[PDB]
Amino acid sequence: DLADRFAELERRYDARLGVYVPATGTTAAIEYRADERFAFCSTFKAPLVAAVLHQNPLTHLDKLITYTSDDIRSISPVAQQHVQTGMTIGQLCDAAIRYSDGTAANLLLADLGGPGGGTAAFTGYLRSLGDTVSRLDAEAPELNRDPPGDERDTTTPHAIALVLQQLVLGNALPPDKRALLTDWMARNTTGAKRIRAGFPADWKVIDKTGTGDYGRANDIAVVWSPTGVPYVVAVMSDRAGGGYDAEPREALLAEAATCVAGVLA
Ligand SMILES: *C(=O)[C@](NC(=O)c1ccccc1)(OC)[C@@H]1N=C(C(=O)O)C(=C)CS1
Repeated sequence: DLADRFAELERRYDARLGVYVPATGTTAAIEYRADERFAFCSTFKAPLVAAVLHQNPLTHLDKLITYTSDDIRSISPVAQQHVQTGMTIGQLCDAAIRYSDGTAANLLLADLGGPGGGTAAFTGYLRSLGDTVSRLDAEAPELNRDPPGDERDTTTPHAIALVLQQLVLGNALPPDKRALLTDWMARNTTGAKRIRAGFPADWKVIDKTGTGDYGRANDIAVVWSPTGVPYVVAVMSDRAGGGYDAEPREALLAEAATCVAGVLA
């Protein structure tokens, strides 16, 4: 029944949709193509910032990172404007989450160490949380310039939602670090037309979005009902038949979020 509605959405948008909301004490898990792989795009930036927080002392946030104009490979609304000053690990965190800054992310990986510019260390951090499915192989970008059917740089709605659940609602991070991550996602500036648009205004929403080629659009959120009940919502889509230059349908993610809201309501 729910599946049928999701399918209609799939038809209505010429897209592939993947949805997952973890089960709770009173609601069954919601799932559509929950175990199929979808490109991370920038959604990794969120558990990345938790990788960075887990590993180091709070104090580490103040550490200044220096980079050059050639380090700027991808959309960098913030890092582009600070080549002269550089940014603390804290300002990098903030921008990788709230503005989806491609360079801020590229830096924070590095700051994680080891082969793959940091991607092994990052996939290392996912594993540590029980996620054996997801994998980040490449750096920003290219991460969103893979072919449909390529398993590098992918995750599932299932896998990312359980991760996000531990970060924000669970015990993955000490409380101090927990509120840093959560507060940064609550003030995300890139998601107003996604999960957040599909839910009544009186539900609180935090999230981190992802966008890529082949009409890739993702959104991962934690929502709070008017009464304070939290749920984790993972919504992912691509439109492979439109090819590389296919356009991401944001209204797909907003609608699927409305279907989800009605079922949680
Ligand atoms: C996230 O994926 C992001 N953008 C891209 O990767 C990207 C988008 C479009 C074309 C090429 C690459 O950086 C990885 C940032 N996040 C968003 C977002 O909506 O959350 C973007 C829309 C683009 S920048």
